[PDB]
Amino acid sequence: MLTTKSLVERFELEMIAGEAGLNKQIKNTDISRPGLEMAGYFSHYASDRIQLLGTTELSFYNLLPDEERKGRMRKLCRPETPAIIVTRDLEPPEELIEAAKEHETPLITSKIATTQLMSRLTTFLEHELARTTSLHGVLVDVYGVGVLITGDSGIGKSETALELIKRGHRLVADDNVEIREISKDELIGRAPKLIEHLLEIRGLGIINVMTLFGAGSILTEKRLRLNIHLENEETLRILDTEITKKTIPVRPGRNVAVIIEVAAMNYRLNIMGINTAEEFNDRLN
Amino acid sequence: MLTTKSLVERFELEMIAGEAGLNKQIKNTDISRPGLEMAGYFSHYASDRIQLLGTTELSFYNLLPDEERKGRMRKLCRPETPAIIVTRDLEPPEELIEAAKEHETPLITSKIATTQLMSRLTTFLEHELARTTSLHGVLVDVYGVGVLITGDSGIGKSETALELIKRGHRLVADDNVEIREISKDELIGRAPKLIEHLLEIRGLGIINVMTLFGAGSILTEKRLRLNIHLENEETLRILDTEITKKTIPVRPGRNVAVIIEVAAMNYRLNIMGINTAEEFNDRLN
Amino acid sequence: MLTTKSLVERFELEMIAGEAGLNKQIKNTDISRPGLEMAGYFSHYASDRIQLLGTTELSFYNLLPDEERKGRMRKLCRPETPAIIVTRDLEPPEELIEAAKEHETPLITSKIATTQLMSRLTTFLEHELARTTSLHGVLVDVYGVGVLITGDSGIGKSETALELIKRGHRLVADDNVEIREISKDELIGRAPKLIEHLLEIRGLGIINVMTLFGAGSILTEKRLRLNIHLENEETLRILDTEITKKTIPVRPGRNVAVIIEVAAMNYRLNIMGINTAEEFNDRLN
Repeated sequence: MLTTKSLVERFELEMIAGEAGLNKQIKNTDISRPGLEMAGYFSHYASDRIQLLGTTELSFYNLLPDEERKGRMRKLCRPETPAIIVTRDLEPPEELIEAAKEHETPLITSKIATTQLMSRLTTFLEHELARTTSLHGVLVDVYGVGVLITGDSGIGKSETALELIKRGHRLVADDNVEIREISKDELIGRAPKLIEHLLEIRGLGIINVMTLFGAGSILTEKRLRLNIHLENEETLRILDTEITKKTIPVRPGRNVAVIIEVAAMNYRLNIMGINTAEEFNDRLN
Repeated sequence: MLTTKSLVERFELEMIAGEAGLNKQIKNTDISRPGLEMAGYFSHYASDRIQLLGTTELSFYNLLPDEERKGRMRKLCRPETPAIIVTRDLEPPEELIEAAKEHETPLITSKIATTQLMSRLTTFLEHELARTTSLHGVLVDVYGVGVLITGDSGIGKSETALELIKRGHRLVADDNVEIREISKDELIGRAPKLIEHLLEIRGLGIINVMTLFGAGSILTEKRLRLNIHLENEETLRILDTEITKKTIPVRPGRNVAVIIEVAAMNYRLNIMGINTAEEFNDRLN
Repeated sequence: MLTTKSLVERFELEMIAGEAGLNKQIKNTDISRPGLEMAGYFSHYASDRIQLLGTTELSFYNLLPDEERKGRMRKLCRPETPAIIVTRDLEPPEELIEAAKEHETPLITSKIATTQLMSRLTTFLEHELARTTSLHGVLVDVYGVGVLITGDSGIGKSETALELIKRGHRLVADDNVEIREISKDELIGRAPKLIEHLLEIRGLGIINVMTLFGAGSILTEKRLRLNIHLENEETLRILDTEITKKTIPVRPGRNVAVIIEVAAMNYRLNIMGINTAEEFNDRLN
């Protein structure tokens, strides 16, 4: 499971005490700012979240009489609390360091503004606790657009991806695609480490695009944005997010790769708010 | 209908008199030089044509005695006569200006040589009185050759045109093509103003080539020269003119766009008088 | 048949005597260095081969007493012997010149080292006595790889070759290919002089690639290395040599020309000792 040790490693956080508590789990992405706790109000809710002590919390705490503040830092270090981070380069109170050691609660110092750090921490947490799955298809980057090509076996997915590569686009994954929903509506795809840089074509066998075309033809990971479904305003649902989908009929008399290129171009255009299907719908009136 | 007003507007002709006659119709493209009329010989034939008075006509007229010339300019201004143009920057006779006002015959002065003006006027007239029709297919400019792509629905006409556009060629019209036979064997095609710059592709929908590819990918009008008929020394007759036609079978294992490009190249070559089908026919002997 | 006259012409060899013997046949590619003959030992074996007299032979011959050497040069000039070449710019013995004239044995002087000349002569001989045949298919040079495209009629061989030409590759022969096995595992292909530079495409007819695309699109001859068999570690046997073969299925949804390009690239890679099918076979373990 995800533990504070992973957090400290990703951001190279400065540990001050509570090293024995680095094996504590971080169950959610939510973050807590225990201001009310500084005033003596404690509760179970949010106790298992990372706690951030910034100017708001410490400016109040430091105005407390010693007899009133007594035990509040200790009560903050509950067993389930994965970490307490003193932000804005503030000095952690001696009582807190003491409590962190006694209760083995990871205590960290950060020089970052509280709000900014909170955003960075939660983003990492969402990335780590990302729902994951795998999909059959080919992931390619076309004009900066992550395109997932799907369709029945033999339809020409890998052959079309090869032509796209030949045309200057990048391969991310062939056959199987590992997908991670690292945040709301953000799907990141990558090839299994085993078939990285590989593309298999009936008749030719397995080829290495990196070896054949160089570094400019590959990309380790890419956010999915467009599903091109090859077949003999729709969408494709993957996990909890839906991405634009275009179903292109395959028949002689056309270059599927070109269609995909234009679909990616049209997509970026639509993203800018420009939609030709509407432009004409109005021109008709 | 076509009236003298349209003529004066197109060439910004200098009107001297007969403004009330600008609503007179110009029925044909033929032009008249009334020399015999200067000698007193009048007839119905050609009276409804634009009349040009150049050096030949006026040098004779100006040698006439006043009593003999009397009424000849008036008899020139017949009701059906749409316009009288004094060319070569010559001075229109007072009698002519007078007659033009009395009979409301548009009187124009031009500084151009009679023969040259005649050619320019008739060319405009043929353009205006051009026979017109519409055709299903896609018109593209490939290596300067106006190519009309035809073939059954779904064969891949628009998809192939899109690939040609992607390859640097220009789109003139998708789906419907307005054709004008502006002169003998000269067919000009253009897209209906409604679908200008548009191309529709099954699966993607309607796209704007101008927005997607820029100005270098479009062309307002183009003379048709080659018909590429996609199918699962021939010609295609359109109105009163026949254009070269090549029937290309569509099947996997080939890039139709490339075939079209070569067909256009071969066409220009044939135009230069070079024909490979003959070159080999001789090499065989 | 192959005669000494052809040999002298190809290398512009310096004839010293025996012109009347230039019509003698050169039956094999083997070459003889008659050292033992200098010592008086003669035999039928190798007598019908070109004979080379270098330092080894002449340094021994010149040490012989006149009575012992008598007749040895004459016995060297057997009727079937097509030619005797004195290499290393050595002086042919008077007795040899005399014998060559008497027996009409072509006598040549060469300034080249014996071993080097032997290699050059035999190479020419193998080229000349090359087994020959003709094959249906299209020969193109793709990234320096001689690719023979085969497959049933209508599959798209010539159309695919045309696309390859359009993509910068070179045409060697369309329809029929003249093959010459000029040495072990070395097959050279060329188009019949009659259809040189020509390519025929259904619908367009016969075109001249040289006229249409210029000199950079043609190649007179090319060694075959890869067979791409279009179909709706294998090899293709031609004469006595086998060349790598890849069978590519043709179906919509793919650009066959691109597949061929990658196959040629993969081939050069495999030649360098790099095989991706193995790279992955190991990565799986």
